[PDB]
Amino acid sequence: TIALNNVVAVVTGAAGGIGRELVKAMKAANAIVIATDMAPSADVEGADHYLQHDVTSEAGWKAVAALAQEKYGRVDALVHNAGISIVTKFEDTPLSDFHRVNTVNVDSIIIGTQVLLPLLKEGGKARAGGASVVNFSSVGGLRGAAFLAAYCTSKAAVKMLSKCLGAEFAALGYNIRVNSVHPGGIDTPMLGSIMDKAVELGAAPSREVAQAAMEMRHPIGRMGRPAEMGGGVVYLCSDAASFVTCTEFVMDGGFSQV
Amino acid sequence: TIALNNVVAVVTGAAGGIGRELVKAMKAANAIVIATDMAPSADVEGADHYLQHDVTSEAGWKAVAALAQEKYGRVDALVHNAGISIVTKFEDTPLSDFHRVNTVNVDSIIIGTQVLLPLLKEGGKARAGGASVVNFSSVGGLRGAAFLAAYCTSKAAVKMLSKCLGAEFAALGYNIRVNSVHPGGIDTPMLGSIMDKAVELGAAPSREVAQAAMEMRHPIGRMGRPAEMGGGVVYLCSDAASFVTCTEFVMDGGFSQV
Amino acid sequence: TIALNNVVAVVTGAAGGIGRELVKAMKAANAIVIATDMAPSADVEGADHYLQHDVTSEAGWKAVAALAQEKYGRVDALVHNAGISIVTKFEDTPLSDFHRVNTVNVDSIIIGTQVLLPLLKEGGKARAGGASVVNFSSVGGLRGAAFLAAYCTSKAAVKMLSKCLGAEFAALGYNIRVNSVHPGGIDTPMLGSIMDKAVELGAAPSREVAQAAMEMRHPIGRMGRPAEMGGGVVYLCSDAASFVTCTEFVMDGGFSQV
Amino acid sequence: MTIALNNVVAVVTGAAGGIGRELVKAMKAANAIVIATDMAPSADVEGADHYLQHDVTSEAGWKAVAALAQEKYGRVDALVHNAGISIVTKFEDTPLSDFHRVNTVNVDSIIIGTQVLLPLLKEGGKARAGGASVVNFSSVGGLRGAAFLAAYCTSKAAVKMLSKCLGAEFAALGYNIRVNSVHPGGIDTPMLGSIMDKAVELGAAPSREVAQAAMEMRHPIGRMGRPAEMGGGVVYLCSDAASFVTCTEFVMDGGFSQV
Amino acid sequence: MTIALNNVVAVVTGAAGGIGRELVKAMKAANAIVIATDMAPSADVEGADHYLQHDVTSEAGWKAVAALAQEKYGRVDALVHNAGISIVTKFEDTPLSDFHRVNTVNVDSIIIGTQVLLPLLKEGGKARAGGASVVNFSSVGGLRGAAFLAAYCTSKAAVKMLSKCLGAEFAALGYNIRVNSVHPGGIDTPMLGSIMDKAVELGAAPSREVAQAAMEMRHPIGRMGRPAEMGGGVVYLCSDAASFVTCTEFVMDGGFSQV
Amino acid sequence: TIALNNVVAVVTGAAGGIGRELVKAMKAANAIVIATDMAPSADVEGADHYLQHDVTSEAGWKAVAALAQEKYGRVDALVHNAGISIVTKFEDTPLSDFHRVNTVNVDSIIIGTQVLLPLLKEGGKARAGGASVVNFSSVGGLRGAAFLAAYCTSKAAVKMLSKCLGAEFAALGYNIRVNSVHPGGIDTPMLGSIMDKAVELGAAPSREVAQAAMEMRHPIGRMGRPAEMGGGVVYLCSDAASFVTCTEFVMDGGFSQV
Ligand SMILES: NC(=O)c1ccc[n+]([C@@H]2O[C@H](COP(=O)([O-])OP(=O)(O)OC[C@H]3O[C@@H](n4cnc5c(N)ncnc54)[C@H](O)[C@@H]3O)[C@@H](O)[C@H]2O)c1
Ligand SMILES: NC(=O)c1ccc[n+]([C@@H]2O[C@H](COP(=O)([O-])OP(=O)(O)OC[C@H]3O[C@@H](n4cnc5c(N)ncnc54)[C@H](O)[C@@H]3O)[C@@H](O)[C@H]2O)c1
Ligand SMILES: NC(=O)c1ccc[n+]([C@@H]2O[C@H](COP(=O)([O-])OP(=O)(O)OC[C@H]3O[C@@H](n4cnc5c(N)ncnc54)[C@H](O)[C@@H]3O)[C@@H](O)[C@H]2O)c1
Ligand SMILES: NC(=O)c1ccc[n+]([C@@H]2O[C@H](COP(=O)([O-])OP(=O)(O)OC[C@H]3O[C@@H](n4cnc5c(N)ncnc54)[C@H](O)[C@@H]3O)[C@@H](O)[C@H]2O)c1
Ligand SMILES: NC(=O)c1ccc[n+]([C@@H]2O[C@H](COP(=O)([O-])OP(=O)(O)OC[C@H]3O[C@@H](n4cnc5c(N)ncnc54)[C@H](O)[C@@H]3O)[C@@H](O)[C@H]2O)c1
Ligand SMILES: NC(=O)c1ccc[n+]([C@@H]2O[C@H](COP(=O)([O-])OP(=O)(O)OC[C@H]3O[C@@H](n4cnc5c(N)ncnc54)[C@H](O)[C@@H]3O)[C@@H](O)[C@H]2O)c1
Repeated sequence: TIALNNVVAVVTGAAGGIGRELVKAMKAANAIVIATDMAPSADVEGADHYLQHDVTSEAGWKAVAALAQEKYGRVDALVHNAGISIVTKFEDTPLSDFHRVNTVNVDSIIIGTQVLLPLLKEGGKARAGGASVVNFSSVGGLRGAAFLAAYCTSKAAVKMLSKCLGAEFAALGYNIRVNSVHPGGIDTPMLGSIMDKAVELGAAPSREVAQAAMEMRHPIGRMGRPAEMGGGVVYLCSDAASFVTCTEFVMDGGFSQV
Repeated sequence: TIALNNVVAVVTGAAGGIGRELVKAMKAANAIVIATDMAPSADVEGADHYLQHDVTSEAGWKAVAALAQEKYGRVDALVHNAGISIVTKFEDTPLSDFHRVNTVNVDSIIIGTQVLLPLLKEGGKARAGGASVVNFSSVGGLRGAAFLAAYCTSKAAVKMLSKCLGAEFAALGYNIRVNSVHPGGIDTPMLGSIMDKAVELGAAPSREVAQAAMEMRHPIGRMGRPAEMGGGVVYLCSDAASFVTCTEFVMDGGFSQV
Repeated sequence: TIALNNVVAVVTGAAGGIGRELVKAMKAANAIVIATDMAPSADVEGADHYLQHDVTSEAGWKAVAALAQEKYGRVDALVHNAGISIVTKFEDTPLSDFHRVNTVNVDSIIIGTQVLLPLLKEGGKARAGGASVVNFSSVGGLRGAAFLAAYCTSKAAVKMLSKCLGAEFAALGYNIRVNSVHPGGIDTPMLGSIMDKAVELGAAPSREVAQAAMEMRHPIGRMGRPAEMGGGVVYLCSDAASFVTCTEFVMDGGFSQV
Repeated sequence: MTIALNNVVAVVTGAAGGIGRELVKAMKAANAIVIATDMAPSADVEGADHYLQHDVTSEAGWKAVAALAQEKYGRVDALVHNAGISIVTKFEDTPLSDFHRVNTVNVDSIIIGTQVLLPLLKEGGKARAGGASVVNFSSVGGLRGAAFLAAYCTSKAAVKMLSKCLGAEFAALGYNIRVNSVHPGGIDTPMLGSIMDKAVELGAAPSREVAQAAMEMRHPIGRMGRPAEMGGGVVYLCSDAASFVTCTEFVMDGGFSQV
Repeated sequence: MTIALNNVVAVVTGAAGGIGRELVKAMKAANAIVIATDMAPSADVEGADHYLQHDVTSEAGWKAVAALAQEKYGRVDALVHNAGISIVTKFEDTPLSDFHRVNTVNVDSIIIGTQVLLPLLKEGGKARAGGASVVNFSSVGGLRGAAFLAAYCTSKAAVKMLSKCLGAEFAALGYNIRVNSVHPGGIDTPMLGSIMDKAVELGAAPSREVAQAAMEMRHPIGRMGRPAEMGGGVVYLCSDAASFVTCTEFVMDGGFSQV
Repeated sequence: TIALNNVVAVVTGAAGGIGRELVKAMKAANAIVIATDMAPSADVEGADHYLQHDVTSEAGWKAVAALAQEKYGRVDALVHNAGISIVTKFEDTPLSDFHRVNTVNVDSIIIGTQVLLPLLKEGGKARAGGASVVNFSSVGGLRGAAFLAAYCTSKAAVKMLSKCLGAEFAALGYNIRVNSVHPGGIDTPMLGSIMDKAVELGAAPSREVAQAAMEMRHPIGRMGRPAEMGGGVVYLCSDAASFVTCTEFVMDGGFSQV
């Protein structure tokens, strides 16, 4: 069946709403989890290790690589879950706001995957199914939205980078699977901020009309819970997903398909 | 834990290449499996029941509903895996060949889902995550191909029917998730026949050049194995996929994404 | 530039809301237009010929082929614009309602293209850019919707048949381009009926709430006008579109992309 | 001609390139007034009413384009972001600065240029019921990934999504500005030439002849596109005939993305 | 489809000669990739994608052809053995070494060349359902004897029979390689010119005008052929349209052999 | 290339296995095709005209001449493809069976060529390469066979008549090329009947042993397909064959040469 026995996993943004549930779900499937986030310390349920880690910092990633190299000699699963959102009027958005969103959401994947590539190649030799890189995109990487230009653009970049790396790592014989995950509206502080900033921009009349509109756009009729992201990430990280690479893995309550 | 504890599952085309692996995988996750196919009897490893079942027959589906109703009182998971393929020159394809492919690949889902809907509504009350309907489409439902007009058209119909039923069942409050599965080239008798018929048509120079070309179109660089379909179907049927409806679930080695 | 000089065009459903505007637009670009519909006679502005034509009838299509063969010796452009819609509850929809929608929307393209294929091959020799087959799909062929299972399934079939025929006709050297057109909500009797039947079904509270909801789902903020379909069809039929085949040509005010 | 650009003031970037020259010819043939821009200090661009030296990465360069359009016409009806670059690289040997260089030319060009020309595009939006038209050059590479094209493909997917967001935002704010992405397949230009050669040097393809034949066969139509085959599509998107077309992926790829 | 050589990698020997130049033009016009070879260190062969210096009697020369085809394309779809010589002699004054010289160019060329290119032709056999195509230049002289042409006629009959044997053998071994012989009549080239002049010097003919008229009258069509009239036949044999043609005598002789 | 631009072509036995493929191939090379056979009507793809035509009837040939004269003023290509076979014991074959085979296979060419000669002379003026007469002989016109005395004798007569007419038309300055075509075993109803009658005669043990024996006599190792006759006939009819007259054009998979 679907398990992560003898899987050494790195999860970024691990102290966030989705991140904490990914760590719990992956531990429950018997993974060894290195959890990382911006805080100098955190109590992340299911983590075997916590590291302070700015995903924009090559030095931060080298510290993750050093701990994994010393303690395990490989990385089997890399979950790029760290990200930010802004809600802005395009004409009032300086180029530096696009660049800040790009640095956290996309450069994180480029720097992190380059630094951990030797360790992922070892993951590729440890399991016939391959090492697994899971990149957090969004339904915002599939469908546009007014006032989300910077966020949506970065999440479409994440999606396409996933396809290119899946194809490249397979062509070079590294046995590393790369997939993008596309959550719908998930009940976390990030969705909260986006909704509030939508109201202050005057995109929505009130926070109640905004919430009801967003809920109704999902065919399933509600926001997702962070725990509903866990199974999908466990599946992609497992040998059960040995024929899954370059894929858009959608967990959006039907949002993108209507 | 991605599991199918207390899940009553119906799997059609269960004696086929993928079907046998679906039954094994679902039993291994603790499902009760009603396996069905065209043969009057079959030894399907992991099946609790086997029924002779032509998926084009309303009477055949009523016999499946009667056994499930009598023995369990619900259906938690319905896997529409039965399907056929033809390879033909469009101009030499009579309308009756399109209709034959449509009857097995699409009408099966319409008739079967209508007949089992009362039992799926009971599945919807038995699990918070919902009853799960899994429709076998294809990468051929996403991307066209010369000489596969009848097959590809039917698999695109399967894909869109999945989106419509997911949205409709959610709007009516039935708590039934509906998803389409899109396998790439999977090593089964069906792929074998398609490749041989492609050679006889003169679409491919030889069966060796056809095989190498098809393998190279997959970024992962090979055909899939039937067992590689099992985990994905178990995930979609489980409560772990409670936020997954109307979705294209792709298991294609990256075929569709390059 | 974009023109249809010396283009012999067949347009089905030519007496409908979009059809009449397609005939006007194509005449204005200097096409010779054979207009066809169900009525025994019609005054279709811009038509050089009108034929009574049931697109579900092989005999009806042979009569179109005979007139084109006798008067011009080729067909340069074939616009499959004839189509119907129903709005229904899936569980109350007999298989015969799916079949009726399939026969008009899909079998029309299969029968018509097979019957006109010799004449389209002559179109393929008359213009370097190729003969052009334009199939009317829908945003309903791209995105699912509650209560539109029969319609959406048929329009996804139209879309995929277009991809397969584009690829097949190119592989066989016929120089015939095939593309699908995907209108959003266009202000015609068909959209009118769908909205009214949605009210009678109880899918929408009132015809005013339905209209406002459908308008708001389009980023552009309104229904399309039938005339807004004309330029796109003229483009696809012209030599300006010589590198366009197998394509989804979307005219939906942004509907599918948010 | 019934699809036309009468009284359309058009800005076309990368106008001296393979596709750009054909866009200018096609748009002039549909009666547009064309401001052509590229990196060269001077160029003879057939159909251009004006040529400006213009680095699309420069806010100051864009302000000079805005000043000429403002002074001579008082509006911009059509903005074609056609300037772009490609690189072909091994991901693990690609410094972050190479991703940033590709992003700056292919994406920041659209952000800076559209911000600077927004007042003039708003005037375009008042001049035609159909709206001002912004046409962003993405790629089939913005729809489908490819080994060794990580930096290029990522930038072209960003272009595609930015197009959808701006189409939706400009409509929500009532500016009457249509925004669409164009997705060419393999078009016979120096850019496709360089990509194929660099693919050989990287050892992605055995020879330049096997690479060319493989790329041609991936297109159902069975050949590369010619630059002229991009012209009609861009004319259509810029015209009032496309008044119901915004946020759209406009594909001119010989069927590449659909098989 | 029709008769075409799309994605056909073709080797043509004696490509700088009268017939050879027309074969290269005709095969390029049908969209073949043509590797042209002849004795000159360089030549301007219209329609050739590559020219190689190549003595068809040299195993090393053939290995250089195989290396270029292997490196650039990975297969050979069509091999046209067009290189040949003629002599006109009195049998009793013809040393064994003159027979051997004609045999080496006209026959050993086909044996050495086909053996060296066989791995590449097997790949041609996998690339097309119709098969790789080997086209051997025989002659009406390989069908009908003639006074004073003993060395030439003997070599051209050997070419004809080798073609039948290789067609049958390659089919029995499952290689999917078609082999056919081509039998031109009198074609207006330097070779026909020399044969006629040497016939006069030998005292076979009174004058070059009486020789020409006699040879023309032997052809029912009433004239010599033009080199361009060989092109279509070779294109046909090299194409998938000839998928049921192997071991065959393909005659282009104005009726010479049939009266 | 090799093409039939502005070529007016008459093809007899055009509704048969090879004949239908000849018409398709010749239309694909841009010929104007007058297709003829014994049925009062037929749908022959690529035919510009169909005529009911018994090739043994001078009156039937005059009707072909009248249509060509009225509509085009010339014939550029004449394909004598109509023929029959019998399989018999010589000693049980009455003289009238030899005469019936001679009338269809040989007298057809004599009558047809005499009646169309004025129109063929005009074709000789219309193209430098000449009018082209293509006579269907057989490998049976080159090599004898037990039980095929009547058929083989007629096909050798066809072959020699071709040589004589090629030489005579050139001597008289008409610019009309005449060639014989020699198919091997081609997969058509005619080969089917010959094989079955070979079994009934007791020439072969079974229809499977007969088929395998006949296939093995062809060096290429199989029967030909009717489509494999097309390119050869197009070549002979084209200006590319301007130096080809009196010739045996063999399409026999090597049958005659081992
Ligand atoms: N919540 C949703 O509706 C939703 C929808 C689509 C996609 N996503 C994606 O899911 C992922 C997780 O989002 P979430 O809802 O859990 O949000 P969250 O903000 O709750 O968690 C994100 C975490 O990322 C961390 N982080 C931010 N910048 C960092 C940096 N430079 N270095 C290291 N860590 C950094 C934050 O500290 C935070 O703990 C993100 O990539 C987000 O874009 C979420
Ligand atoms: N194998 C591939 O490469 C591939 C690719 C994409 C899609 N698929 C789909 O996956 C599913 C399983 O395919 P597979 O590869 O195992 O093929 P398979 O032929 O091995 O199995 C299909 C089964 O369907 C059964 N079946 C056919 N018609 C039926 C009918 N009328 N009633 C009941 N049963 C019927 C057959 O008996 C067979 O057991 C199919 O829907 C197929 O189209 C497979
Ligand atoms: N109007 C929209 O909102 C919308 C949206 C998506 C796509 N479309 C598609 O665009 C096309 C044009 O639709 P419209 O809006 O003009 O609808 P319409 O009903 O105004 O026109 C459709 C025409 O089809 C004809 N028709 C129906 N069945 C026929 C048959 N069997 N044989 C021949 N003619 C037949 C009708 O007589 C009518 O003239 C259709 O294919 C439709 O599905 C329209
Ligand atoms: N040719 C293809 O196959 C292909 C495929 C898909 C997409 N595209 C896209 O189409 C567009 C046209 O490309 P092309 O094929 O004509 O290539 P090209 O290189 O011939 O033209 C691109 C032009 O952009 C200009 N340019 C580059 N950087 C610039 C800068 N900083 N400031 C101003 N001008 C700058 C160059 O000077 C050049 O003239 C590009 O966006 C390209 O990415 C091309
Ligand atoms: N011209 C005729 O009447 C006639 C008749 C029947 C057969 N053919 C045959 O057609 C073919 C072409 O003849 P053509 O008339 O064009 O003659 P040609 O002399 O014009 O050309 C023959 C070519 O072969 C080349 N060649 C000779 N020895 C060679 C060697 N050792 N290695 C490589 N190249 C070598 C010559 O340099 C020349 O370019 C020959 O095989 C000839 O025998 C010609
Ligand atoms: N098929 C083989 O194996 C083979 C081998 C050698 C040569 N051939 C020759 O090829 C040609 C085509 O044969 P096929 O295999 O297509 O057979 P076929 O029987 O399918 O076609 C022959 C056609 O000739 C027509 N015909 C017969 N008598 C006629 C008459 N009196 N007037 C007009 N039409 C008449 C028939 O109606 C038929 O349509 C014939 O000349 C045949 O002898 C066939």
